[PDB]
This record gives sequence, structure tokens and C-alpha cells, in this order.
Amino acid sequence: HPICEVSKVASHLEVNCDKRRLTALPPDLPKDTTILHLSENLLYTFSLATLMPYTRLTQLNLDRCELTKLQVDGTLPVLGTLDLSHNQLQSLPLLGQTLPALTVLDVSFNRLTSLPLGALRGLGELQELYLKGNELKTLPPGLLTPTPKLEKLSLANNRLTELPAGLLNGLENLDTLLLQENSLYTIPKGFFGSHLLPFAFLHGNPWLCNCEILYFRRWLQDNAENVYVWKQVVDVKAVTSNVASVQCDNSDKFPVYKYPGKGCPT
Amino acid sequence: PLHDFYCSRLLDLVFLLDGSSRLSEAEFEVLKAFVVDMMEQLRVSQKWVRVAVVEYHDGSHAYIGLKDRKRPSELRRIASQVKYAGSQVASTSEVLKYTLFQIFSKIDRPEASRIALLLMASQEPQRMSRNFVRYVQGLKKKKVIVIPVGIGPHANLKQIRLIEKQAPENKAFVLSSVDELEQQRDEIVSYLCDLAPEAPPP
Ligand SMILES: C[As](C)(=O)[O-]
Ligand SMILES: [Ca+2]
Repeated sequence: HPICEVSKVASHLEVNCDKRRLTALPPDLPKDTTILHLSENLLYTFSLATLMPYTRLTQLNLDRCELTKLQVDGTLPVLGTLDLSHNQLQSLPLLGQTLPALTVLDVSFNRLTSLPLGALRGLGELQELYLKGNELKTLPPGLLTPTPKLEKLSLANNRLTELPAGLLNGLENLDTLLLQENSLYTIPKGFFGSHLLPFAFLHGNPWLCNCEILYFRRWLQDNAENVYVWKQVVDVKAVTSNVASVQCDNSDKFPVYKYPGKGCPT
Repeated sequence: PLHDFYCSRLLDLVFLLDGSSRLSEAEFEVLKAFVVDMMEQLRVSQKWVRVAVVEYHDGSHAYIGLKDRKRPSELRRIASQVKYAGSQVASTSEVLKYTLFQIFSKIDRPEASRIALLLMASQEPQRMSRNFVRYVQGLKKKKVIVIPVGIGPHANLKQIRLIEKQAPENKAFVLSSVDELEQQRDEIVSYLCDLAPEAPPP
């Protein structure tokens, strides 16, 4: 190919078109491409239908491409991974009818202010969803209903003030939930259900310690070993167990799991 | 430097560095030099051979991830500059938990050998070891080979033996100090070479 680098790693045909000041998809890519890197280009707009000739495409990286709009139509039958992180998307595209085999979706660090109803419909194979670093205030009901296989969910560093009571419904395989650095103040009763959740990040929220936090306090007490702090300094990412990181707003860093709840109804 | 031998393999290799006070700062530098040596011998390039580097004490501190797209010399530099923690506690259970769920959760490259090199010099409080076996079994199901390297007289031998019993491939190495790292490096690297599928020299 005259523009992009073509490389073969094991069974994968990796095509590298990144960091090339591209404003559009280069034509005549190898038809047996399985991985396409378009990262760090000047695309601003892109259309998934233009990738339909590449019937073996399983991974697509469109990160850091200044995307403001992603046109979605046609079908990429075997795409498993889509990276749309670090763009400027204001609305989440509906990918379900175009990417039925998608298992990983990353739209972190965009400009999402809301998620549409039935946003994830048709994405039955989805296992990882990253929406960290957006501007989400609330989530629609049944958001994760069409994604029962979900294993990782990242909603960290948004502006969430509430979570839907049935957010984690039907998620028997969830192992990582990231909700740190939002504006959450309470957890609805029954939110976590009975499913074991190995990793939960809940620090950096203004938890309101009143009688409404009691369900949360109990869950924290029962799951103290599953509550973690996420911290990135320079390039080093740190993940550390610390249930005391979940703290009451308007206090001397008082941990929610120790909140007495004096005067609350029994 | 010129090592005794080199080999290119289709391999995902995770270095897990004990960050307890059981190792002095100078000894930790020997551990880090050992890691860099292995990266050189294995011709690490984040292409056919990918690496992750985690220092663990109370929690996991990830300096390199398998999908980090950086040039080899930068990877080696990063590993050599891993900060000494010298903490009281280095939890093996937490770092294996982290490895199972956060590093090796998704098998994007099933043809590659997956190895967790667990470099141990300390012994976590038994309070933290309740799910230790579950995590080793978890890695087994994920086709991840766990290679415990015990360093010094304070290495958790009990956990090392437990790792061995979960799967035949989990070969253990027991060293008297960090000075034996370079002495047994060839044997450890050789085991990886004979274990993993071959890769083209870049
Ligand atoms: C020859 As040497 C001890 O640097 O592997
Ligand atoms: Ca050296």
C-alpha cells in the first residue's frame, strides 16, 4: 500500500494508518485487513460504511481523530473492537445494527452529554464499555439490557448525580465497575443485587450520609475487599484496595461504611 | 550488553515486582536490572513479544501495559526507572487478582503464550490470602502460566507451592538473593523460549 504500513502478526493482518495527517480513509487497503489503526489523524468526520469491503476487519481504532460526528450504516459483520476514545463526539452513535459482533466499545474522553434510549440495542456480544471522561448527568433506563455479557463498565469522571436502580440488572458477569469522580450522593436500594463484584471504584463522590445511604453502607461492609482507588500519576496507573476511600461529603474524610445512621428507621 | 542467547517468541509477558521492604533499594535495582535483561534477551518490541510491568505492594502500580505502543528502548527505560516503594506489605493475592481481571481479562491473541512472572521476596498477611487459590485457578482457565520466583528467606514458599499444584506448567524458581537473578536468568528465559511459539526476528 502506498500510504499505510502493512504488517503480519500471527494470524492478524495489521494495517497502520495512524499519525499521518489524514482527513479521510485511504483507498485500496488490503482486503484481508483484520486490524486497522487510524489513530491520531485529522478526520473530524468518518463513516463506518466505507469499511464494508474489508470483511475480515475485527479491530478498528479511530481514537484521537477529532471526530465530531460518526456516520453509522451498512454492516461490519466481524468487528469486535471499536476505539472512539479522545474525540469530540457529543452524541453516542447507534452501533447495534452495524456492529452486531462488537465486544469492546470505548468512547472515553469525548463530549457526551447524554445517552439515548436503547443506545446499546443489538450489541448482544458486548463485554466491555468505557465512557470515562464525558459529561453524562444521568443514564437512560435499561441501558445495559441488551448487553447481558458485560464484564467491564466505566463511567468514571462524568457528572453523574444519579444512577438508575436497575442499572446492573441481568449482569451476571460484571467484574469491574468504575464510578469514581462523579457527583453521586446515594445508591438506590438493591442496586448491586447479589452478584459478586471483584472491582468497584466509588471514591471521589459527594456521598450524602443520611438514612438513604444505609443500603450502601451495608454493601460496603460486606464488600470491603472489592472497593478500590484508581490513581494515575504521570503515566503510572495505580489500583489499590481501600474501602475507606468512599467518604461522606461535608466531613473529615469520614468513611461511609462506618456511618452510624443514628435515628434512622429499623 | 551481549547476553548469552536471545530468542523471539509469540509471547505476552507480565513482570510482577515485589515492592516490599524485604528488598533494599539497592537490591530492588538488581531486580529491575534483571527485568531489563530479560526484556533484551526476549527482544521485546510490543509486536510479536509484548510485556507489562507492575510493581505491587498494597496495590498494583502499572508502568507498562501489553497494548502500550512505545519503542523498545523506552520500555526498557521505563522498567529501569520503576520507583522503589519499600512498603511493609506486598500482597500477592491482590496483584494476581489485578492480573486476572485487569490484564488478562480478554484473550485478543490466543496464539500467544501468556505468562505472569511473579517475583516474590515477601509474605502477605494470611488475612489477605482467602481468594489466592481462586485467582491462580482463574489464570489457569485463562491459559496464563504463572511462574513464581522466590527471592530471599522471606519469600512466601507456601504460596509458591500452591501455584505449582494448580497447573503443571507453573514452574517455580527459588533464589537465595537478588544476586542469583542473573545466575538463573538463563534458565528462566530458556524455559520461556522452549514454552512459547516462535516469532520472526525483527
Ligand atoms: C553476559 As551478561 C551477565 O550481561 O548476560
Ligand atoms: Ca543489564
